[PDB]
Amino acid sequence: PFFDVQKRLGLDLDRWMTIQSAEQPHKIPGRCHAFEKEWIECAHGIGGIRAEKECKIEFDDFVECLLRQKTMKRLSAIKRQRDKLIKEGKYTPPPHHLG
Amino acid sequence: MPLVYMNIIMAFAIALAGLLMYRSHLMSSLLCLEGMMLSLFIMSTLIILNTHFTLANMMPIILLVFAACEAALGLSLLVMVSNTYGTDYVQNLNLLQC
Amino acid sequence: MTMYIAFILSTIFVIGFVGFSSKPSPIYGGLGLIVSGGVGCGIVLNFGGSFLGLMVFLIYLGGMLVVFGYTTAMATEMYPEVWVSNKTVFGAFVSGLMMEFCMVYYALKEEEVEIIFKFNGLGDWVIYDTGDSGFFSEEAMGIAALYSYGTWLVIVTGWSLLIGVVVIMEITRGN
Amino acid sequence: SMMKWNRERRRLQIEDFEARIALMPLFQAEKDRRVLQMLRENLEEEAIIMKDVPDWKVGESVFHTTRWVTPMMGELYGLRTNEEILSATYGFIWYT
Amino acid sequence: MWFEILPGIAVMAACLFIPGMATAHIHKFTNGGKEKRVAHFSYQWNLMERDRCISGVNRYHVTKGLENID
Amino acid sequence: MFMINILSLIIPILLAVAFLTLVERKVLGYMQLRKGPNVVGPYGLLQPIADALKLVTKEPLRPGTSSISMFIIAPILGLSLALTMWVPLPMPYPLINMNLGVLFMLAMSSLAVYSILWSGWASNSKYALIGALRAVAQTISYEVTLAIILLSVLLMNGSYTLSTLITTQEHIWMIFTSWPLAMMWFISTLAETPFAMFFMAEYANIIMMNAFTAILFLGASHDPHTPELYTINFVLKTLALTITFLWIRASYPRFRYDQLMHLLWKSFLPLTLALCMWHISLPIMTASIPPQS
Amino acid sequence: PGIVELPTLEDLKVQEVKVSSSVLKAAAHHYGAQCDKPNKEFMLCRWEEKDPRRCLEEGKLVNQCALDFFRQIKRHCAEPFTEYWTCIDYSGLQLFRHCRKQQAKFDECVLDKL
Amino acid sequence: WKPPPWNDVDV
Amino acid sequence: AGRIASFLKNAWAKEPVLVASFAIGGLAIILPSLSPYTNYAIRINRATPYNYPVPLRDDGNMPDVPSHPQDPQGPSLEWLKNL
Amino acid sequence: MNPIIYTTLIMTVMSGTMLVMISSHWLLIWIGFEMNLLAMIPVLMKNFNPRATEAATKYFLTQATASMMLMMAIIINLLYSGQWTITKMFNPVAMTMMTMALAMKLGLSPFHFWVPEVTQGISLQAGLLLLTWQKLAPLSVLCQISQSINPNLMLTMAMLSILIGGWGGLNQTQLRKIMAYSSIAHMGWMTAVLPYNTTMTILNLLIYITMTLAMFMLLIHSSATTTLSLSHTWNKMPVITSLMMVTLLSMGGLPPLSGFMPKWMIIQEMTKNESIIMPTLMAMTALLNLYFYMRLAYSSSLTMFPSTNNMKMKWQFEHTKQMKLLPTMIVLSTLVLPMTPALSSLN
Amino acid sequence: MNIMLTLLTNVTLASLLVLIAFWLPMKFFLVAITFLLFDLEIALLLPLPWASQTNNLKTMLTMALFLLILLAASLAYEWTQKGLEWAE
Ligand SMILES: CCCCCCCCCCCCCCCCCC(=O)OC[C@H](COP(=O)([O-])OCC[N+](C)(C)C)OC(=O)CCCCCCCCCCCCCCCCC
Ligand SMILES: CCCCCCCCCCCCCCCCCC(=O)OC[C@H](COP(=O)(O)OCCN)OC(=O)CCCCCCCCCCCCCCCCC
Repeated sequence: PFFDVQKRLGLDLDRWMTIQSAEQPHKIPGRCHAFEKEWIECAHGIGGIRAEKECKIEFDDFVECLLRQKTMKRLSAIKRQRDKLIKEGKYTPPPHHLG
Repeated sequence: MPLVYMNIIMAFAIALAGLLMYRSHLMSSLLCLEGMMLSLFIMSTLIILNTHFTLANMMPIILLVFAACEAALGLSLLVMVSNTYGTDYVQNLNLLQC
Repeated sequence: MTMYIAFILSTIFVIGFVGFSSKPSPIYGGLGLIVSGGVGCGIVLNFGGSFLGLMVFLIYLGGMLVVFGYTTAMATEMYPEVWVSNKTVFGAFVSGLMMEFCMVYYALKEEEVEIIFKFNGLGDWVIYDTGDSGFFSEEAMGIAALYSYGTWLVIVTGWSLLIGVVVIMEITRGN
Repeated sequence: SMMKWNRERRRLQIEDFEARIALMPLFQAEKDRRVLQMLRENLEEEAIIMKDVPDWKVGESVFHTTRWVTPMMGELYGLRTNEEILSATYGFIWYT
Repeated sequence: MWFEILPGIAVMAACLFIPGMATAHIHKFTNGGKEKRVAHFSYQWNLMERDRCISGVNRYHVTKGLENID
Repeated sequence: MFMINILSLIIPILLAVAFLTLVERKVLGYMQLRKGPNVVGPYGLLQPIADALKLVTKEPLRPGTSSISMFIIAPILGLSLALTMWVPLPMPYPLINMNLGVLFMLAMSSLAVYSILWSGWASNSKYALIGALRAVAQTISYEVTLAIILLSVLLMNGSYTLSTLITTQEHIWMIFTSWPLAMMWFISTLAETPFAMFFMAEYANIIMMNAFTAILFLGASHDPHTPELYTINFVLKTLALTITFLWIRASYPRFRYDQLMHLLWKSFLPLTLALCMWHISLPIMTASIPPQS
Repeated sequence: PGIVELPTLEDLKVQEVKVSSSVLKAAAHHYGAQCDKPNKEFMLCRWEEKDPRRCLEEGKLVNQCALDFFRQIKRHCAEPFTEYWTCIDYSGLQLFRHCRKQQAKFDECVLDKL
Repeated sequence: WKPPPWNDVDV
Repeated sequence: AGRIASFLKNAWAKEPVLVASFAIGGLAIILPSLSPYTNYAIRINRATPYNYPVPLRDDGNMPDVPSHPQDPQGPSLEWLKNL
Repeated sequence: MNPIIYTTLIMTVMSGTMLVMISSHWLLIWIGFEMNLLAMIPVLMKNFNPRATEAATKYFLTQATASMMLMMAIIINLLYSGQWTITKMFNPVAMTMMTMALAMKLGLSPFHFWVPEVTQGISLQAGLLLLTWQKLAPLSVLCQISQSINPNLMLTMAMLSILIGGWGGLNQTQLRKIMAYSSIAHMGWMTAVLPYNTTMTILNLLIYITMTLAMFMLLIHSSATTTLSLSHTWNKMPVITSLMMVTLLSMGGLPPLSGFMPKWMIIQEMTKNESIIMPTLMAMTALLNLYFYMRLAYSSSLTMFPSTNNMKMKWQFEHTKQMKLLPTMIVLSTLVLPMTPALSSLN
Repeated sequence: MNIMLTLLTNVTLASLLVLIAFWLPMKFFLVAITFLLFDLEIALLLPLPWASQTNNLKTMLTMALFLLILLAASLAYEWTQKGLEWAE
């Protein structure tokens, strides 16, 4: 905040919801709670300039969990070759894949 | 980022472009206005539910209940500009030339 | 395949927006918007947004858009215009279809286009998790916390609504 | 009358919840085996399908950290009958 | 006389009655005895999927009691 | 066979929509010393068939200044709505046990205003324009009393799951705890409710409103084994309400608009707020908050 | 970027309990009472280790004791078990409310037999 | 173009 | 005395509705912090276990927690039993 | 408007702005902007004349568009990082998206066509509110995200604003248009230094603020709406034109008249950042603002203008307004150049 | 699967019925805004049935009451300053 009045008087106005790893109702966890906890804990008391570069893998892994981007394309290329391989009869799915 | 996620994003872009150019009608301009918040309500809703942000589900309903304050004030301005000028036509809003 | 529920509702949402974004008759724009609002509920419902989705059907559909129908009926231009009245409306309609045709076909073929963002994306069914909500509906507990964890969001939301009342009557008063 | 009956329901609900609590751990072990079984099957298929690719060695850790990321629904089933995906993904949401 | 109303109300009462009876009876039928299990929360749903999986015939309503386990 | 269950509901409701009209005319008839339809078939049993097939043989004249597209989809929605809110009713076991059934009922029943709004606009007449304007404002005024009554009612229920209503009532009819709300609710239901369709649309709303009021305030005991007990009780309760619904149709001069708004916003809305305040603290007051699950 | 370690299929072989949900819920109350230590230590693994692969042997024990818990009730009053869970299974919510006498016909064995 | 008005006023 | 009694008589004569709604709201907003049941209401609310009671690592000197759900140690729900 | 209604209306406008400056959550920021818009419109619609209705409609459409355009930028930030705090945003598209949305609400870039017109239609008193108090909250947010700002976009916004601010003001006669075009030019001056130093932005804020009330409320006391109408002020109130001229001279930025203090420090701070073509251009075109500043100063006090016979009537009566805060605003906006090292107080 | 199937057949019978039907042979706007503002207030107080089962119920009672008090104030204001009275 520009004026951290909530910091002075010490009452929570908007910090209960500002991040997903807060005291959620009935302790229902966020999907990326484990990754956010590491990123926040890594980047504390360090400052924006230093933490943006230092705690980089924490942010990148948390971003991947949050966005589901890189491992999704891992799956995309999984199906890409599959359709490009079983179509000409190079391999057949096993019974458990068929159902 | 899934196909649908940016199906809303372009929908916002189309709604933004529709509001960013007026054809002849202020009501139609307003329609693109809360259309933009509809995608905005929609887009936020997928994010919060997908991420299991258990406490952010607050944000969508208050996004709607506050976009209404714009809308409610929105037409209420138009009813004023459409009772002096009579017509909601927006080309009659050029009386402030000088 | 009912797997088409992935994109079918989302692409209908786009054409719903192009319907009214192209500035048709204000009644017709309402029709285009409520249709998009109607299908927009489906995406939320298919994601688990029963309470949030039905609220759109309540205040956005049965509320907001109805009062738009009230204002538009009040305006009652001496000659209402139709979706065929201006070729620009059709021109935008064909245009809006073309961009979504380009995006969808590009999506279905190469899956790696680079418009604005990274785009990418298969059928949406992936992004869901494999956890369970136990006995508590995760959505319902989220909004029920409005009176528990959000006792400040409520004040500013409530105060503006009352101030929303005072402004509305102040500028429509007519002196 | 509603006061007495409502408390009776609350006593009923906690008893129902007590049954769920007393019976939850078996499914946690059962769901634990199921996802790990499904992952192992997926990797085993991966070790049969994908060799011609230049460098796509099996079981790469997408996440840098050596933790256990909860398996996202896609690669969990993924290579299954489209009915299985539809039932697993939407399922509960559509069962009504 | 005032009782001639009843033939009017009786048929529609049957017309209103049929939807209730049909829904209950088809529920007993398509679920084979036990009524259609209700899953208002993900816990009840994953319970049902466990029942369908454990049945071995892909029918949740098939139940295997003490005769199944060894 | 789930599809067969839909026809096992839509058609008999459609017939139920068809067949209480003879009940209406004969009740309204015998009320005013009259007889009602009794010459066409035994006691007018075939009177509904005497009008319906006549109506479908009548040519549907269309106004010259009428938008055909809206003029034909407004009844499409009107019938589609009128036969959709019958699906989540907890009648024995509902077709759809939506966990948010009450919300779904309200959102989709509040959508009926579009049909009348479009009908007035599409007709494009001075009568049709005001009549649509009057009807919609009367309607859009009255969900706020509808929503609050239902909201405040459901505090002592437990959730919006319509099936849970039966468990909540069980011991006593729920009117005994909210009878100030019942008259609050029942009156509001009266005012909220091509041309051949419009008979069907509002009319299913009339019975379903009373079916909705039946489960809400005057519940029954649903024996797990025998379901016929709830069927008879549900039908009998919703018949008594509907007879009352037509009992008042020919017993009062019709409301005038300025009073119609004055009645709600000055004598119904403020009292509805107080009852909602009474029924939000009372479960807390007596530690009788209900279980959602 | 790292081997995703996954136990082989051979270690993933348990004597899976082949019982429905209704029978599980009918005996759930007595299940938790007499078989807490298997479940209690297993889920402590699940919450302390926070890794499914790290908790497998305890996964063996919980099912094994479940079978050990499901054998005596077969040996003693299997028939009262049938009537109780065949009435529990009827309820769409598995309502314990409309099962009282059959519940009494269940626990009076384990009160004196077990 | 014309200068604005001085008082800004334009059953 | 004279003003208030006349005023309520002035109110309750022409209109009974607003005075009814003002009264009903009046009790509904005062009575909350009067009865000894709102403490009961929050206690049964806390009693209802949604998530699992995850166990603690036993290492000695915590007589509060039990070693068995049948043990007398820990919270007792008997207060709600008669409630 | 009933004074109690008007007072509470102003009160929530300040509260809406105040909420913006004290809210960490991004959503609360959009709420504060929403409340500010929600109550700004009725203040403009106080006179109830068609120009006011025109101005309010223009102001609402551009502000509401930027408000929800702002909301879209926050969601993208949520989409790419799952955060809600105002520290440094995590998506380059969202950076530009919100920079556009925030900037339009200040009226500096091509997103400024409302500013001259919206202040023109509405009354002078409400104009003071629009060009002073409604310009802190968007600036407050911009200072908070100055770390992640894109210099290439932001400085292009500054150049255009100063260029359009001077050029537009040269051709206007309605002194309300003069003030808005001057305000836009000042806005470009402050807005150029956020990537470099937020503290210098603040100092430019207070000096520009105090200067605007000094000019606006002096205009209120003179009760003038055109340059010609301002000309007659010399006959009735010769004193008012005397301070009004010195305020115009300071508004140009001629030392030792304070108002050169921000321009001086802004040039110095960018010069430390090896940016030296940029300070020169804005400084050179800052003289454009001086031309219509002198032009207004010329026909108010420097040269007397033909008065009117009825003006003799005005001499007999006296002003009733107590012109609160007018005197100390003039002095604080005309003599505080020697007290420049107070820059440390802002940090 | 089940939901839209019920919707699809519902409109289809609505479609077949109408198809054979036509082939075989300031005040009004004012309250409409007040209803809009009221209706959005309705949505704010809708999640109450779940909110009644929170652990911070003490702060719920004041907050949930606050809406109804404040919502009633909007009605009370709108009534007093002419307004809500049916305008002409
Ligand atoms: C501890 C107790 C807590 C709770 C206490 C609650 C307060 C005490 C009881 C209050 C009165 C009863 C509840 C509210 C009733 C309505 C209040 C009201 O505004 O009345 C005056 C209202 C308005 O009367 P009015 O307009 O003449 O006068 C109102 C007051 N002024 C003049 C200031 C506006 O009455 C009506 O609206 C008349 C009826 C209109 C509808 C026509 C059909 C009526 C059919 C009646 C028979 C069928 C009934 C079916 C009931 C349900 C069956 C399932
Ligand atoms: C930085 C560079 C300079 C920048 C500023 C330049 C200012 C001058 C030029 C301004 C530009 C426009 C040209 C001049 C226009 C003047 C118009 C005007 O109003 O002139 C007439 C006016 C009439 O004044 P009047 O109301 O008659 O009051 C006289 C005093 N009783 O005249 C007046 O109102 C003038 C009144 C003068 C009053 C000054 C009082 C000074 C008191 C000093 C006290 C000193 C005490 C010392 C103590 C020492 C020991 C401690």
